[PDB]
Formats: sequence, C-alpha cells, structure tokens
Amino acid sequence: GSYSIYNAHPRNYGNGSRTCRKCGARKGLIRKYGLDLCRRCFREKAVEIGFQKLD
Amino acid sequence: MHHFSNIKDVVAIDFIKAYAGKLEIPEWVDTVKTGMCKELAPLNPDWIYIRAAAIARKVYLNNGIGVMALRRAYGDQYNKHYNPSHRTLGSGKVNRYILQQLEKMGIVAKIQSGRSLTKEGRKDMDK
Amino acid sequence: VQVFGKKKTAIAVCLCKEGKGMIRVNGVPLDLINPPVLRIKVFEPLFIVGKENYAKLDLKIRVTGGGQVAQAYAIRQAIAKALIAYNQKFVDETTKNELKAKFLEYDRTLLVADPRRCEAKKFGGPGARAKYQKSYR
Amino acid sequence: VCNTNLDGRRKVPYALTGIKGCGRRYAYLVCKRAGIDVNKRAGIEKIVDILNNPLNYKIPVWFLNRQKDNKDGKDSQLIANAVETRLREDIEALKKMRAHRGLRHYWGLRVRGQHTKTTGRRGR
Amino acid sequence: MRIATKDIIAIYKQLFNDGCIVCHKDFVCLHPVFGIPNLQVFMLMKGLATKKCVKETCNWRCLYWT
Amino acid sequence: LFNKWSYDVTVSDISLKELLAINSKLKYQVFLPHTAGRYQIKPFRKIQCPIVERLVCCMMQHGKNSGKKLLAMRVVEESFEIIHLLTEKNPIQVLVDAIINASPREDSTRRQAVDVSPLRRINQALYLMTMGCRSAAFRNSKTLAECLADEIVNASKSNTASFAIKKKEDMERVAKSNR
Amino acid sequence: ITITSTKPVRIPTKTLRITTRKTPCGEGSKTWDHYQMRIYKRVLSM
Amino acid sequence: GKSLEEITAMPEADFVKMLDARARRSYRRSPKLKHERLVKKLLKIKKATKPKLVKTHCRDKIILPNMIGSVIGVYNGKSFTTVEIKPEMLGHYLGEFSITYKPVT
Amino acid sequence: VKVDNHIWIY
Amino acid sequence: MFCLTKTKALNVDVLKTNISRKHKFVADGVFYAELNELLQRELSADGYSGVEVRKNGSKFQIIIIELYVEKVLARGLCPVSQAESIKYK
RNA sequence: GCCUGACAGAAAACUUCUUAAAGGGACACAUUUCAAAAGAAAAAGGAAGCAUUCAGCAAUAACAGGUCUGUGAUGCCCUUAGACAUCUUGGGCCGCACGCGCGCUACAAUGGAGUUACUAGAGAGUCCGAGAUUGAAAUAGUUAAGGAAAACUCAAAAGAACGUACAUGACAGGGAUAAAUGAUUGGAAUUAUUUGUUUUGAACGAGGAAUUCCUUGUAAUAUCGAGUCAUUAACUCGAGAUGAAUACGUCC
Repeated sequence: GSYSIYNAHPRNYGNGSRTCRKCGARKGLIRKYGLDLCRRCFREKAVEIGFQKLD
Repeated sequence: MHHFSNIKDVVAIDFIKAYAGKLEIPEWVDTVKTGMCKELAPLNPDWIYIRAAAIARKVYLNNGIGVMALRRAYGDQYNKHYNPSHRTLGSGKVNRYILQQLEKMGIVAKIQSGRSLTKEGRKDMDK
Repeated sequence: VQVFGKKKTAIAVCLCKEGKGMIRVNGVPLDLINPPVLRIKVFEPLFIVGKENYAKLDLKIRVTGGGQVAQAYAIRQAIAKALIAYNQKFVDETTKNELKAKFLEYDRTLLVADPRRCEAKKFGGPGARAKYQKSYR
Repeated sequence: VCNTNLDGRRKVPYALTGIKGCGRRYAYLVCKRAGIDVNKRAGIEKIVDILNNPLNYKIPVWFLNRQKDNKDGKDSQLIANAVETRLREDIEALKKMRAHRGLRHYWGLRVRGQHTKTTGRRGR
Repeated sequence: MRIATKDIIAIYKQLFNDGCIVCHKDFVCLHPVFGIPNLQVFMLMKGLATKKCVKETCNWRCLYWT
Repeated sequence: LFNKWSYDVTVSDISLKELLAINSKLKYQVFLPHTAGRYQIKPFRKIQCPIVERLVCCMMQHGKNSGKKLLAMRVVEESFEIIHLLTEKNPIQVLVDAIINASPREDSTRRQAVDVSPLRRINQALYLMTMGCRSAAFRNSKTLAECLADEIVNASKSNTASFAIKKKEDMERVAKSNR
Repeated sequence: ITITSTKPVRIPTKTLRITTRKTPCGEGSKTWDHYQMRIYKRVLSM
Repeated sequence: GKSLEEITAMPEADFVKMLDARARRSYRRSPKLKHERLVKKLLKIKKATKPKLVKTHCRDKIILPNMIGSVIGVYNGKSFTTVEIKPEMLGHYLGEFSITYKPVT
Repeated sequence: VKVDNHIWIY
Repeated sequence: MFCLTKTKALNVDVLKTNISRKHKFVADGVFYAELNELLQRELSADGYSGVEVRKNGSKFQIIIIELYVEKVLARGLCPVSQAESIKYK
C-alpha cells in the first residue's frame, strides 16, 4: 500500500536506532552511565547534571 | 632460621620436579600444545607429570579453584601478528584432564565451589 | 608491636614479637624470595646491626601491592622499622638511638618511605610529559 | 627424503622443515610417531611414508593440509612436492567460473580484499 | 492523513479528558499508550495548531500540545 | 660487591679521587648495584652514587632494554668474576684504573681544543667502554658478560685494542691539531 | 541505614569519570575536559 | 566431491552436510522469504522451456543443485549480470560471479 | 667458577 | 497496516525499581535537565527562574506528583528572569 | 575437623596497615654566606623546601580561524508530488600507476622457543558483566547460583627460575602473502567482520637529506581498564609494572 513498505527495514542493532536525547545527532553518543546524550550536548548540561571540571 | 610446617618452605619448581602409574596417558599427549598462544608442543615427553604436580599445588594453596581459574593461570601472550600482544586463556582439555584423573586418585575432590584437596592428598605430598 | 614499610604501592605490614629469629613473608622464609637477585637486598638490615638483635624476634610480614621490586624494597623497610619499634616500646631509648644512627647513616630509605609516585597521563601525549609527534608538512 | 635434499647439521625435527609440505608443528609429530630422538642431529625410510600415509600412523584429520579434498579422497596427501601443483589447480579453477576471487588472482591484486591504496607499493 | 476511522475519536478523547497529549519525534516506533505509530499522532493534530486548538511547543525530540 | 670483592682500592690520579664514590663514606659500600635513590634532582648528586651502580645503569640503552635493571646487573655481576680470572686482582680495582686510563683529557667545540671537567672525564669514560661491549656482542656468539669483561681489562692498563682507548686517543689526536 | 548523595561505615567513593572533546567539530587542537563527579556512601547499623 | 549424476538427485538437505563451513551454517538458519521466493521462480521457468533469464538482487544465495542449470541475472550496482549456473561453480556464493566495479585502468 | 642457566664460566 | 513493531517508551529512568547507584544520580541528573528545559518554553512569559526537585520520601516535590510555585523575593538578582527582560525589551 | 606452625567450616571482640570525615602539619622560619631591602644559594632536621609536584578555572582586544552535515537556534537564496522531503533492494566511501602524515611489528643471543611460581593499580555490570559443571585440539556449542555491586564477577606481563636444548647459521629472528578446511555475531560475512588447525616462510642485516618529544618515578620498555560495540583496535582517554644518561646553562 501507501505505507505498507514504509520503514520496513528492521533497525535493532543500532547506529541509526540510538539517537541523542535532545540533539538527535547520530554520532558520538555517550552511552556510558545510560546518558544516551551525544557529545556537544552533554558538555552543555554536565554542570546541570552534576559533572564538574576537576582533576 | 629454617623450619618446616607446610610446602611453602620449599621452592615451587624443584618440588614440582621432585613430585613427578595411575595417571594414564591419553590419546592426545603428543598432538597437543599446552595452549592456544603457543606455537610449539611441549618438548619433554614427561610434560604431563610436571603439569600434573603443578596443578595439584595450585589446588593446595588456593582452596576454592576451578578449571577456568587454571586456564588463565597457565596462559601466555598472543604474538602471532602485527598487533600488540594480549593475554589469552590456555587450553582447557589438557588442564581439566589432570583434575579428573586426580579425582580418581583420591588427591583432589569436587566441592560445591570447584576443586579441593582430600585427606590423603595433603598427607601424600608432605612426606 | 605492628609496623609497616611503604613503597610506590607495595605495602609490607609486619608483626614484631618475641621468637626464635624466624622470618616468614606471606608464609615463606625470606631465604626463598621469588627474585633471587634481591635475596641479599632484603637481608641488608640483618647484617647491618648483626643477627643477635633479631635472634629472639619473630616477624610475620604481609605484602599486598606493587611489583616484584617494590615489595622487595618494602620488606627491608618493615624489617628495619620493626627493630626500631621493638627497641622503643620495651628496651631503653638510648639503645634504640645508637641503632637508628647506624641505620640512617647507611640508607635513609630504610626507615622512611620514598615520596615519589607515578604521575598522571595527560591529553595529547603518551606519558606524563611526552607528547605526540608534530607534522608541519 | 621425499625427492628433497635437507641440511645434515640441524636436528631431525628442524631439518624436516625443508620439505614443502612439512613445517614446524608437523615435523615434531612425525618425529614422535616414528620413534626417533628429537635431540639427534639429522646427519630414514620410516619417515618418507608417514609423511605421505599419515592416516594409519596415528594422526588426526585436523592435523592435515588438505581437508575435505575434491576429486574423491579425504586424506591430505600434500606433504611432498605436491604443494605447488595442488595449489595451482585451485587458482585456475576459480578463473574458469570467472568467480571474483579468481578474477583478482588473474590481475595479481590483493585477493583477500584489503586496502591496496596505500600498502602494497611494488612499483610496476 | 488516512488514520484509523475509530482512532481519530479515541485520540481526541485523551486530549479532551486530560488537556495534554505527548508524542515523540521518533517516527519509526509506536505510541506506547495508543498502540499506533507516532507518525499518525503528530500528523493529524499538526493541523490543529493552525486552527489554534493547541500550541506547538517542542522539547528534547518530543512534541507537546495543550 | 656481592660478598666476594673488597673495597680496599685506591685511585691513581687525584683529579677523580674526590669525585668517585668508592669507599669515602659508609653509604657507598653497597651490597647490590640496585639503589633506588634520587641521584638526578640536584647538580652533582650523581657523585653520591656508587661507581658500579653508575656503570650498571649505562648498560640499559637501545630501546628494547630500557628500564631493565635486573637484566643489566646480571651481566655485570657475572663479568667481575671473569675480570678477576684474567687479572687475579680486584675487579673493582681493574674498573677504577680502566676509567682513569680511558678518560679523555681534551675535546673540541664548534673548532677549539678544550679540556674536560673531571666529572665529564668519568661520564665519558663509562659511555666509551660500554659502547664497545654493546657493539661487539651484537650478532655474536660471545656473551655480553665476557664482552664487557675483556673491554675493561684491555682498556685497563694500556691496550689500544679496546674501543675505549681508541676513542680516548682519537679525540686527543684531533684536539692535538685543534690547539 | 545507608545514605548516598552527590555532596557510620564509610564505603569508598566511586568517582564517575567522563571525558569529551571540547570542540563541536574536528577543527582545532585536541583538548579534553575531564568531567567527573563522586558518589559518597555511608552505612548506619544499630 | 562425488559424481554429478549421484549429486543432483540426492536431496540438497544432505548435500550441505559436506559443503563449506559458511555454506553449511547459513543453510542451518531459517530460509529467507526472499530466498524462498527465488527458488519458486527458478524451477517455474525451467519447466516451461536455453532457460529464460531471471533477474534478482539476491546475491546472498548459496548455489544449490535446484538451480543447477538456470540463467540468473545478478544486480552488481546498476544492471543484472547474466550467469549460467554450472556444476563447477557450486555452493560458492551467488554474488561472486558478478563484479561491482571497473578493476583498474 | 659459577654455572647458572645463563653462562658456564669455568 | 504499518510494518512498525518498535516501541519507544514514554517513561523516566528515575522510576526504575532497582537501579545502580552510579546510574541513579545520572538518570536523575538527566531528568533535571529535561524538566528544566520543559517549562523553559512554557514559563517564558513567567520567568521560571529555577526548579527544585526535592523529595519527601515517597512523593516528588516539584518547585518552580504535583507542582509548587515560590515567588522569588530577589527578582533582580536572578539572571534567568533578567535575560528574559532583555529579550522582551 | 585435616597434616608435617599450615589448611577447612561456624563464631567473639580490635583499627597500625584498608577505607573517609574533620582538624594538625612548612611560612623558606632557623643558622651560614652573598644581595638598607625585596631576595639568592649550601648543609642538617622534616613524610614532604624549584609556587614541594602534576593539574581545572584563567583578563583587556582581535581572526572577516572551524562547525548552519548537532539540534524544534536561525536569517537570505534554492528544490518543493516525476523532489535535493520519505521509504524499500543492491552497489561505496575498503576501489590502485604513485607521493605525504599519525602509528603497530621486526631486523634478535641484553634473543626467540618449552615448563613453573609469581606481583599490581584503575575501571564496568540488568536482560548486562558472567563464577561453577562437563564433551573438545582451539575458536566455540548444552545446562547455570551469585550481583543493581568495598558483597559476586574482573583475570597481569615486562621480568625471574628450571635444560648436556637453540649457537652467528634470513636460523628456530621476522610473520606479509596466500591454499585448504571449523565456528562465533548478525535479516544478511561475497570485495575474507572476527577467529581456530596444517601448510605456504617475502621484504627487513639498525636505515640518506631532514625532522619530533623529553629534565624525575620523568624518558623509555611491555601490559591492563574504558570510549567506540550485535561482532571488530594496530586509534583515543586513563592505570599500574621496571626505572637510563646528560644540564643546573645560553640566545647560536
């Protein structure tokens, strides 16, 4: 039909499955600690999250 | 000074050599290397009896031990390509054969947490 | 009396008590150390002040870190420190003072730990100071 | 020894490596089966048959050069000067069917599909 | 678009009953509550904003209507 | 040095007597060439290192042997027994006189002939006799222990067959024209 | 009674280390800001 | 391995017992609906008839005796390369007989 | 003199 | 009929019954950012000026489940509200 | 309870080592010399004396430096139902006549190969990290407590010790290239994802002009964890293991 074939390809493994929580960028996802926040975005909200630049 | 209370008062290598007919020879004593990293089979034909004594000693010092805790103990480095060397588990069938054979001899046992020595097994090596 | 010897990471926790001049490290005699090239090194305190001081002393030293040489340098520390502490808690301080003077005269590290420790790798290089090669052209 | 000449200075397990079908691990096995001391120097009829007839001489099928042979037969039969001829008929077989792996062999390129843009710099 | 005949009333009821309906921007999955792909939910009611029925606030790859 | 050799040795020339730690204090007679001190934090702290300790650490070069003290000392410990066999004298004494004889006395700077500081005399002496043993034990049947042993005994008295002596008179002869 | 917070048996702290490239693209020198935040655990028993 | 006359009539389930490790593992998994929709057409065209040329993108198919003599077109990147299946080009993958690029010039 | 596993010097 | 079987949950990771201590603070920290940017585009004319997510043991107390609003006395000292005023002007 | 002080199974207290809170602890003060002074240098003590060491933040002003291929941040232009929107099948960014950069591995006897005891630090775990049992030659296939973790898992190799072995030999250093066959992950492995066994056994004999990094647990040497991840590190981010030399100087 019109949408019967739409999005028929199964995407379960994940490079185009997992997306950033806010940015939606498909590269550089920080899946550590389950953030699912890709870079260039976690840096903005790391202070809000609780992460601070220490040594 | 020097006093004897257990087998920790002698060197490990000489005791193993001094500890080397129940251990019947299997069919793969010649066509088998002691692991997967290695590229050559053991040289001495008595290599099992050196390995058999060593595996007994590992059970002696480490009470709760398993087969996979012996595969990592008798491991080596993978230096077969241009990649940097990384650790790799040793062969399993050669290692677990001695333990099963030691089970019939009455030296080792099968506890709920792996393998452990027996009454006669501890006594036999001390003498 | 319990003392300790320190190194990079290796720690040699001892237990000084009266005995028969017997020294065991993790259950094995000190004569049966794994790196035999360092057999003499760990025994240096024994010949520095003589074995009569250690004749009636027992030592039970446990090592729980470092490497083969870091532990060996901690063993010599806990041995020398144990004699100092035993001569302090029970024997008079005058006798300990002459013993410490000979120890500190030979090797200061025998009685105090090395403050040096590993540094931290930084971005843009393989080590603490070294950096990656630069390709101008 | 198997239509080949070997150096008589090295040990027997390490002198049989000159055979094009016998290498390092294979050589050590045939020295154990034949009952010849490994530490003895190379400097005989019992060896030239175990190399060519190893199935009945206590050998495993996974210790064989030619496993699952075509044109009937299941033995290796490669520990000889047969190494080159057996290899050739495999290469020409792929070209006959014009298979892709054969096509690259015809052009002398990298058969196993590697990055040939930078490495493999034999100027021609 | 050509959304299920009965579901148009069903999707409208949740907005009327609660005042807030939340849909994701991921158009390949299905709405966890409605059992229908997220494409239809946003497709039908993006014309509601033209009729000033709801607002069109979007946040963190989610679409909001009120 | 290993409960085998004594430290009743002297130094021929006084130019290195105050700069070589042999038996001056009680901290230099050490049971092993393995001391983990900080000899490179202040200028002229390396003089407090034992002479054999400094010699041992110079056998730890060329990349693949970096940071291997145990492997290096074994070469030295089994070499001072060879030096005693070939000289029937103190191996420590043989090393001490070898340093003096192989030490350069005049180099050149970019050329102008200039003398060498007593510490640099010691530093260059060690750098010379180890290089000859390192190169002559490369792709050779002979072991490094004898290779190090023969160089020291050769460079000890006057022999010009040693690498150290050739280089010591190579710079002086070049500086002999650079006056 | 056990308490954990981002700011008694004192369980060792488990620092949460995350490192990212400062730039939003590939241009510029390689500089990494080492982000971290510890977790402190205390145990009360009676 | 064995003779063609003794290999084309015996069922292909036992044929893959001696095939390649990849070929005897892909067969173990459930048949693809796209692979099964091919063999229906391959035998259908053979009975009607030089067999007619069929076109498919299923370059993943393992060569099996059920297409022992068909004519198969395979999509490389832009067109269907006609190949006539022969016994000598068996369970090697069906895509290996169609280049996807100009080799070198 | 000494005979270890690395050298045989006599 | 749509050939779509994947389903993305409309849930929050703080609600998990059992979760690692490392993940708990991170998942809660991420929820702080999402909620704070939720009312960002909602309370623009109001100047939310901050959110607090204190918990009373069983119920989540949201301060600008239920909602609480506290009017900040120091309106000038808040940069979030001030930046809105500059944007408005 | 077992054995010639060791080991195994339940217990009762202590905090030096372990963990982590608070405070204490060095300020170059104390001496000597040099500079009315800011200050400089040696030695002793001290756990720690170059700002004690390494790090994060880091001003005024600027580039017409990179990203609108990160975004529901956006201006302007352009395409807008036969589309540059969206989706499906296949191919590619992996293609080689060559040149350049970052790196890995070797050119060995301070070594390779064979056996043994070893010694860490720092990470990560919800169907996820996976103990234990077995069949096996290994990759791996069947059954599986514990763990939302100082609890269970998660474990060292460089090096050493053991032999009448290897002995200057492109050799047993080197492991590219391929020929066979066996599985793992995946809807799918062909242009080999990865990988096991046997065979094939190449350049490389310490590298020309140039050029990079480095002053103390530093360089260097070998390894481990994590990022990426259905499967794949020779990359990056970190950690410990052993521990060189040369300087305490000048603008060439």
